[PDB]
Amino acid sequence: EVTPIQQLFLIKELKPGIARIGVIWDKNAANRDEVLPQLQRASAATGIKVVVAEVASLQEVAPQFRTLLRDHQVEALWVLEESGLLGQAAARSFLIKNATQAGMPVFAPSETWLKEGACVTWRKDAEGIRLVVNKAVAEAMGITIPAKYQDRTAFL
Repeated sequence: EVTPIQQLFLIKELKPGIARIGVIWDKNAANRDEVLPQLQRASAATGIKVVVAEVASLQEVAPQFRTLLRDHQVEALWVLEESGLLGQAAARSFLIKNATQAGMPVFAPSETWLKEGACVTWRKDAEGIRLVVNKAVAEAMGITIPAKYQDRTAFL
């Protein structure tokens, strides 16, 4: 319900100064032909370079994440859905840990990720976007809340 471009405009204010972000995308997720071109338009619009690494299985997760970190030097990890591989505990745990140990915040699709270490997720209420924040991790990672959302932010 929060579109990819709305999400990346939020990320721009949550981690101000970010210039490069990494997306881990499940090759078996629905809507690749919509989402993936939308990420590239979101990148041009926001000024944040978006690099996508696609994965189909758990053995692809670690090599693809290392490509995002060493070949592209991304500053955050962004996960857009969790219907399949990215809803498994092993993949979730691996991505949060290796992101955090690289100094990268994780922007995540559900509160399950927050319960395990991810920083921010989002929902769309009748009064628009509302943020859900892992207070402990977000304070350590220097996450900042845009003024418009100060009153629309819940802590886990």
